[PDB]
Amino acid sequence: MKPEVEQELAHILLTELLAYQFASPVRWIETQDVFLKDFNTERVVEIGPSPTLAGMAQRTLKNKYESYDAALSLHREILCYSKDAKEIYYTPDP
Amino acid sequence: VTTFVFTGQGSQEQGMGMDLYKTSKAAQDVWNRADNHFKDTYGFSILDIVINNPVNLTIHFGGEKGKRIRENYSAMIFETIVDGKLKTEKIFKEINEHSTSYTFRSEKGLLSATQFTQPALTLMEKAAFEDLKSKGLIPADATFAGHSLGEYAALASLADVMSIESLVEVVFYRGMTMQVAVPRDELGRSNYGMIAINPGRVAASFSQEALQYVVERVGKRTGWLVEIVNYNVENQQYVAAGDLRALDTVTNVLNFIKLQKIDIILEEVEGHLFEIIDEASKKSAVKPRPLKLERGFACIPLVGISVPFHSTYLMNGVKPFKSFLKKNIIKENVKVARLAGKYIPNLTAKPFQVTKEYFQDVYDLTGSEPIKEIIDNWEKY
Repeated sequence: MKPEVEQELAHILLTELLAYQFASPVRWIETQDVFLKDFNTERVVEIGPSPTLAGMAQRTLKNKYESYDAALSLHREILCYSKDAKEIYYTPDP
Repeated sequence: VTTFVFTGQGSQEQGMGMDLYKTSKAAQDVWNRADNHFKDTYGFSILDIVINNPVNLTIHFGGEKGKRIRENYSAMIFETIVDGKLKTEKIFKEINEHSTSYTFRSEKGLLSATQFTQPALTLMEKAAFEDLKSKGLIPADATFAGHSLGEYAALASLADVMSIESLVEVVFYRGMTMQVAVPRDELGRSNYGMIAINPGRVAASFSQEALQYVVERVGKRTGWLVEIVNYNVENQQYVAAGDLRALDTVTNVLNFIKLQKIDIILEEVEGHLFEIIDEASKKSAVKPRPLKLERGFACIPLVGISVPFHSTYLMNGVKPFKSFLKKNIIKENVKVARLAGKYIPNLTAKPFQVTKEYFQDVYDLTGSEPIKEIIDNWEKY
């Protein structure tokens, strides 16, 4: 694939994804299974005014992956931009 | 290893992002660029709406600038292609060549209508990411995703598929599209909302087995529209959308199945709650059309949502939306290297890949003809 046909296909795939997104169910359960399990994400940073997504990632991390995180010694960090600014920006309180 | 998740519509409060707007040069460039575009194109300031949250906002079409702004409103259209035969396009607003003003009206603040909350939320998330990026805090290979509206903000932040002016313009449009998508009849009150359902807070339930059954059987022999639209937390959070009549029915039925303890781990078990649906519909079909949702045993209403997003109701116009996106997302700005393996769409909870299998899975979920022909002639070499 030349990197112009691939760009065209990516454009006309993104278009359909965004066009059908608002008329299709949001599969957030399988989405956070992707980045918590397949990627083994250590820092989850939520961008937004409230910790909506961060709270529901923490709930997912207790309902599942509790034994998974302990066995693999994963230290997950769930940071919301609105409240965990010091940890996101690396400005610890002395 | 970092993942960035962008939140969608929800509690959008007065003054959000304004603390960062005062201290961050990167955030200022995001807001000022969008505020200038809104003021020049539509004669209002999104910054003013965020800071002050006015109940009403009047746009005046006085002079040459006013007449240019009025023609921008007049060109705004609503297309619902494949509505039966073909297009049945209409016009967003009652603004004509003799109009001198237009008033946006709300109950307790215009930072609650989807045409203003969606650009405001997209801006505050873009400004925060731009300020994080200006401090060198964004890892190169970070994965990202967004919840409903957050998906569009995530793409503009990590992939830069649109400019700020195009992003806010195509969010304000499609914000007004949904504002007129539901038949708000008398007091701007269409009977539509969302409720968050905790299926474990009522009894033993499941993702698509027990809670989904009380929703699919209440929509297949009653003729109404109730759908599960968000799968947020397994066994603990599911969002239903549809008629504000059916949301009250669902919350009452779940309250009664909590009070009357049942264990489930035709008409015997399959149709028992079908009879329950029949008896609950009679008390429900006579309900007055307007109502206010109340917190229940398992159901908590979603404040700030009035459109049945992610349901089959908004399915007639998906191709006019598809055509609108093609004219505003330029192919030259896609930058597949910023998307492949890092972007997880809501429609497909799988990392973005330009592959035949990825196209096939999208087709197996939407039935899009362009995707089908792409698959059919995938030998694009």
